[PDB]
Amino acid sequence: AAPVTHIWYFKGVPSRLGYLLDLAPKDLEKIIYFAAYVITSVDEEMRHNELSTLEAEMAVERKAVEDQRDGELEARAQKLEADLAELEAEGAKADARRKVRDGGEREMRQIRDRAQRELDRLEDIWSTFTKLAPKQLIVDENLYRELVDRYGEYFTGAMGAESIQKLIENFDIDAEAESLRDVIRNGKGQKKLRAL
Amino acid sequence: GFSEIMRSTLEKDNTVGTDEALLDIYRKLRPGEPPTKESAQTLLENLFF
Amino acid sequence: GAMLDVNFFDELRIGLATAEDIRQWSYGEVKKPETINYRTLKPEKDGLFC
Amino acid sequence: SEALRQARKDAELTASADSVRAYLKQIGKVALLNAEEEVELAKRIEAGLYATQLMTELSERGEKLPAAQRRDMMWICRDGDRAKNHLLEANLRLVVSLAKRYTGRGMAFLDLIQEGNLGLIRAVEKFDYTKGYKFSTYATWWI
Amino acid sequence: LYRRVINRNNRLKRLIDLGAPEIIVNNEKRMLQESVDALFDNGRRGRPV
Amino acid sequence: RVLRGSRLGAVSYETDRNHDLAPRQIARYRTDNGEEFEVPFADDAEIPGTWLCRNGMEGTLIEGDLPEPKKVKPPRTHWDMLLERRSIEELEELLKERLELIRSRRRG
Repeated sequence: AAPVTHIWYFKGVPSRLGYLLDLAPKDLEKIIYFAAYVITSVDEEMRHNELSTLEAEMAVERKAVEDQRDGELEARAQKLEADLAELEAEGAKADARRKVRDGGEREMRQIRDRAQRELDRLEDIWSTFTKLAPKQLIVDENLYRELVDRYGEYFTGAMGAESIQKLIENFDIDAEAESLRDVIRNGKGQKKLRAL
Repeated sequence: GFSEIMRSTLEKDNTVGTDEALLDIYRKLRPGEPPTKESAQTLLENLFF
Repeated sequence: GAMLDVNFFDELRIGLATAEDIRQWSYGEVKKPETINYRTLKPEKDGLFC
Repeated sequence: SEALRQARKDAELTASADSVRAYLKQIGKVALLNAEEEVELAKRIEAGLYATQLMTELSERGEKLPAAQRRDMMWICRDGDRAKNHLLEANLRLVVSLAKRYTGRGMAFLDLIQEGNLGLIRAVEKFDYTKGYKFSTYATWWI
Repeated sequence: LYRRVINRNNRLKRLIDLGAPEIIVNNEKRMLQESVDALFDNGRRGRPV
Repeated sequence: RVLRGSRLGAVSYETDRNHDLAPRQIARYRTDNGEEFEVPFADDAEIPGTWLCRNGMEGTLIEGDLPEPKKVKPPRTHWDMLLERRSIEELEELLKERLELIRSRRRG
């Protein structure tokens, strides 16, 4: 019902599937055993001529997060101003008042590094969407699910033996053949030995 | 008290801490398990004594 | 090719078999995990002995 | 400290040959529920099934399609399936805890787990909440 | 080995016709792949059947 | 001492004659994906309409004679399990409550 790789051309030394696709065997084992997705195809031209609008929407979402966290910091500043005004108006301990002020400061620092983590997540998914190349592994699958629903129409990514079948399907042999000919022509050291 | 072998391994001990030694023993003996400071010290008494 | 094999040979060429040749050698799709009848000891329909 | 953190991170990112370890790591993500959430999800399931049955009797020349009514009944019909999948992904751990003792004879442990999963799909098909009971006591029988 | 391949293939066909979340279908396809691997060469990938 | 085995199959001994046999026809069956297969049936024998092909899928006969197409029913649905345990008034109650909830969540 679903395709299946041969065990003979995958789990030998050298792995012939890994040599034909130039992929490491400990990543091929993660692909064909449903442990990590792979990029079966990519569309460089649509990302190429729409990347300005896409990074504009990225900047829109990132600035919305910036405005939301500025409102969060202003809300914590208003709450700490109310804490100071209700702390220094009655008879209270200045050590406990400093602890209240430091609690408000830890609240707004939690706000700011949570916002920093959200911005780092958005810039990380943007960095990966820029560096989206075929034969790339996307481990832990949540970044992949966050990267499918945004821009599903610009790339495809599968997992397993059907992905390996599609990778072999959209594969020219003469291109990598002449490329390896050029590399063994103009190489030296370990690189030429692996290309041989 | 009388061998350069044990003195050189003493200067090459490289891991300070008895509880750190229990954690290192647990992390070396058992693979793929998050270490804990409670069950590691009970493991060694369950293994050899 | 030769499927009768009357004692004249020149070459024994190995090669990697494809899905078309695999479903072209076959005489039918086996589709049940049954081997034999437990009572009458006859092969089941669409089983591994059909 | 972070030494135990990097130790647990290095030990947790280890690859072995057991597929069942990967399966348990897979199912250990979604947390368990409570009875009110089970009631809400079953409400969503039955509402989505009634909405797609309304779409079934609507797919003939039963009525013209208003835009907002069409799109939000599509939203309810799609929400019911997500609730169904949520309930299944919740009680996968109960399936494993039931299948863990029928080993030792004949079948493989993953095969036992998979047939328990199929029984759990049947149990969430024929589960009812208006008897006011917990889901696990009903699903243990079918598993 | 042939019975295990036939059983897991039939169960995968039933699961696809039924419609299931991704965890079940991925586990079933992994079990199918390992069954075919054990049929062609037992004991190659990890512990033998 | 010695242990013997026997496959459950009788073994005859005759002469493989090639000349005088019972004569036989040939019919062509057609599958869904354009596959054709030829099955030698005996002469004094009924030609069945459908026939399970070598391909594994069921293949009809190449000459149109219109046998019984389906003569079956769908087994069971989750909608059938829902409908056999509750009433359509209860279903409409849950539907109207869910419609008011999506209304108050969307624009209300």
